[PDB]
Amino acid sequence: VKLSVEPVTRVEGHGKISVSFDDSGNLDKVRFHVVEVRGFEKFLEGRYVEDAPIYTPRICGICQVAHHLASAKAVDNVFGVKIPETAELLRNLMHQGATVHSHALHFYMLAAPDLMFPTTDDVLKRNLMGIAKEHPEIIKDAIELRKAGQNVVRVVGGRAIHPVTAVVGGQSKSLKEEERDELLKLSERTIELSEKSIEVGKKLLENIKDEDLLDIGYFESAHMGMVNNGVHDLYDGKLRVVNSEGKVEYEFDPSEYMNYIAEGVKPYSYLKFPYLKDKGEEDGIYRVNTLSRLNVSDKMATPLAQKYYDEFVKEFGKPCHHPMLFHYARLIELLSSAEMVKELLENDKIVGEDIRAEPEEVVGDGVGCVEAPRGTLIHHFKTDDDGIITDTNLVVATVQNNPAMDIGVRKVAEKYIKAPEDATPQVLNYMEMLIRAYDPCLSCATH
Amino acid sequence: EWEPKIIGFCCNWCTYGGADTAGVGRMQYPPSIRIIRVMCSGRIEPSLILKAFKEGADGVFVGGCHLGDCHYDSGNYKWQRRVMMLYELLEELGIEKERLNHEWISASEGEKFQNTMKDFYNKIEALGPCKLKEELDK
Amino acid sequence: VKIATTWLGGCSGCHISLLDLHEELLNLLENVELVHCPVLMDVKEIPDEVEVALIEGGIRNEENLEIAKEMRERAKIVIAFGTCAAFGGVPGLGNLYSNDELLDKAYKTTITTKNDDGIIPNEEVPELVSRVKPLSEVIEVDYFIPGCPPNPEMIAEVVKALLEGKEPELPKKNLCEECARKKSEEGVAIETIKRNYEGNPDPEKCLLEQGYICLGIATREGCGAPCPSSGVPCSGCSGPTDAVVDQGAKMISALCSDFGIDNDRDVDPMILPKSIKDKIGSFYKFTLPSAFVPIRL
Ligand code: NFU
Ligand code: SF4
Ligand code: SF4
Ligand code: SF4
Ligand code: FES
Ligand SMILES: [Fe+3]
Repeated sequence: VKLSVEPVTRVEGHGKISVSFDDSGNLDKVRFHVVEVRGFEKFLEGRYVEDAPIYTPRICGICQVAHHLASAKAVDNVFGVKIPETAELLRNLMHQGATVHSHALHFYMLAAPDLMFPTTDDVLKRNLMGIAKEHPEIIKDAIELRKAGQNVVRVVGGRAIHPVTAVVGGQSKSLKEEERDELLKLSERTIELSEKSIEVGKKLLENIKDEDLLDIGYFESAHMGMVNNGVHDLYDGKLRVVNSEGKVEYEFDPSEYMNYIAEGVKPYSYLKFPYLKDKGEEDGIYRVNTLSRLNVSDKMATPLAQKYYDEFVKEFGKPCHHPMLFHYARLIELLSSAEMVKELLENDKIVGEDIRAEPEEVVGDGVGCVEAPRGTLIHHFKTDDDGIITDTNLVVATVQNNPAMDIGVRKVAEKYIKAPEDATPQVLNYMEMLIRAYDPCLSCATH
Repeated sequence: EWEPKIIGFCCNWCTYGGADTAGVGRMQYPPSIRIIRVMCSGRIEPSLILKAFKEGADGVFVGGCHLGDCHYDSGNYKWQRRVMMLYELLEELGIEKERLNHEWISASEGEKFQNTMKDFYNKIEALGPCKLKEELDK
Repeated sequence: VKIATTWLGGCSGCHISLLDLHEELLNLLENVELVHCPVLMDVKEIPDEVEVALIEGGIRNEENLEIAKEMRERAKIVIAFGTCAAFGGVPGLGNLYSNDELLDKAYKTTITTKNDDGIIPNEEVPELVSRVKPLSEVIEVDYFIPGCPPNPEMIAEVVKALLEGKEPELPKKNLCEECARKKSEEGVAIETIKRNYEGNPDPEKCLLEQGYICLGIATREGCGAPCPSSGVPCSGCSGPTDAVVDQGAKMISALCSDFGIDNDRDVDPMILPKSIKDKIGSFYKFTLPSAFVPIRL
């Protein structure tokens, strides 16, 4: 007997879950397959290095901002140029708005249908249209969060999807005072909605515990996230790694990532299986984004977010390993990012005119890293004296959660499936719920 | 067995005239080329050249007035600037720079056109067929 | 009206842009009957009887080809949604390399990859097709919405027209129209070609006249020209106009014509090719698969 969940829905990209059985009717093999690959790492070769922030955003339509900046940072390291402070704050303001748009998107349009209707048979109800019918307020508020988030990106980045302002030496355009004022007025309303989102998440995750689904795909593992003096930071900092007990195993500058991260390959999926180089394929399994970032962080950079995080630490502890609690963590980050948008707009340097810096001589190596909504994102570029890309390497957020997703789905089937008959529509959906919890961007992850 | 497929673009006032001069004088040359008439060499652009290759062309030739003798005064200077980029773009596309040939032949230069046609055929014949249409139909 | 959507070799940007309709998305969903959409609903199989289909992405692998053929039979009207589906998009650049090269890089030569066996995923995953191909190259396409991604309002307009029973009409002009940058009355003249990092551009003057390769001239309008308005050249994400088959070829023709026009008879024609180190990536960023020569041999 062989069943297949293809395609997995309410996830970015193409993926499938296979559930096989032996002749005796016992659960045999449960795998998570990614059936897509475009190969950017190779075609980027021969292109202009300054054009990388134009091509990489096209890796994914949800987190394009993260790739734009990630490449920008890499390009800024190819040419030995340090960008001005105004350009750092602008790029960051862009990154924070994109997170708000991303987190809002996943939680409300991809996760919520299951968190609201965990035991439903009607597929036409398990979606945003179904939520909007019984709860229009929830979807309208979600839309407003995205509208606000994408607005920030459109203004700073130039385009809501695939921005174009992060150039060599900084930004191509400065934020005007009129634009800043309008954005600052709207930022308060974005924070309000993010606080309300956490409350909605609390309600929905209680309904999940009431059906005993908070422990689906559970497993203990290491966790990775970027921190600035220990504080949670998605734009700049060093990459911290903590073990399943919470002890800091590593802390390094993204430029040294090839000495800490390794990527394995299995024949059943186009998505690789990374791990901690030293620890190995089994001992070195780690996770990224939302919770992983909260786990490695001592505290949140914003005050309203810190409060919810403190309450969360008292209730679940550090480090938390529950996959389903990544949704909660995502909402804490949604608030923190919304708060950071207001914080950055208040800084008078954002509207400064010293946005660009003339590039220096071309240096062969260039590494750029940022915490994309779905995890640590590293863009590494190697070029020739003219600045033409010779070799590239991308370690995109979600790939780092592939083992966790392959293991998680296996533990769901182990908990609910014993025979082919047990694999019912609701049960099979539980396996996708585990996948969904990590907010997977499959196109992103394979690149 | 295999005979190259060459396409020609010739300005009405000079190369097309030179092509006619070669015919009248019985100046024999290979039967690979198929000339397309245009009024000026300036009418030729990358799209027509690339289109030819896609269709199955092993060779593409462009003829015009000598620099300074354009019936339209400065049409050939624009085409000259276009063909130089094109040459290198073709290399980037894995198409040999030598499969594209541009010359300046006058209305009475029938002897030059005859010899340009002999040379270009020998070049394309040596290079062998262009496998672009072979790979696209796959 | 049963509307359905799907994705192929794209990035999901077109779907995100559909969501960028915001409040109007709900209004649209009350007018249409969304029967299949992998990113929003759990309807796994493409249902029978679909009036309109919005297919995102080009043909990158074998499953994409099957889905295209499947959706084409189930849908009365098929729409190549976005630049990747209409012209091939950015992934198209992979046509400059063999699939074996594309795969060996991602699964073997990458600095952080550890593949001692030296294997390429082949189990349960589809094979890559010879080259990235636009949707129209494998199935009959009725209409298309260009843009990487198309702006939300444009997506509404097209869908709205079909619901009404009318025929959708795309803008025909090239980008300079919407572009607010000042053009010289005498015409365009280019002196030297500068890379996007070379220099500090003037915010008022046309970027092409300043020496930067701006594809607005060879690109269909509709987007509102956000790139030049933001300080960078247009990269031609919307693709060409209805009267232009190959965007790169035309962009070059134009660029060469005006380069050194004020010294037309005596300007060196070798300055331009020597200046541009990467020609394909400068003119065929989003349209290589739709070009006359869409691959590197
Ligand atoms: N967030 C995000 Fe991307 Ni669609 C992923 N996974 C990038 O780094
Ligand atoms: S077109 Fe531009 S946007 Fe629409 S999918 Fe291909 S890439 Fe993402
Ligand atoms: S910038 Fe690109 S678009 Fe705006 S005008 Fe100069 S050319 Fe036309
Ligand atoms: S400007 Fe050129 S690039 Fe920027 S969007 Fe409109 S078209 Fe795509
Ligand atoms: S007329 Fe033949 S060159 Fe212009
Ligand atoms: Fe990679």
